[PDB]
Amino acid sequence: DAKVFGKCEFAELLKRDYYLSNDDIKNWVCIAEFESSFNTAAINRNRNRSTDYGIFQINNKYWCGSDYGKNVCKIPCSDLMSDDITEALRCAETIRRDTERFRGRGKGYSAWVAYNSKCKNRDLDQYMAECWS
Repeated sequence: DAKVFGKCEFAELLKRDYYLSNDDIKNWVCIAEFESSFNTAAINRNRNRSTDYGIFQINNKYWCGSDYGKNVCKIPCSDLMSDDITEALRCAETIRRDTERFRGRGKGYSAWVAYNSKCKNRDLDQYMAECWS
């Protein structure tokens, strides 16, 4: 069985193992909830022949996979579908970094459909209250 995190378990992991800031954490937890229900083996085969991979549903058209589209994260997409989230996180931070680059300061997370609909402009301190309270 592929890893499915609890929300607070996922929050505590990003803090304990990756020393992420609260701002980073509240944003990644929210994005993971609504992209994949924190399921590391979540995968979605789209109509456009592309695939979304892992807890951050990263798309093989731009971000992973030598054989299809581009490979900006320079990683096989399988590496983003793992019990261990290191490469998922490393690649999400690159997606956030590049998006911010082209879109403008503080717009990094707008690369995610879940971010735009469920997380942007929300009080993610309230959202995290059940974990941080």
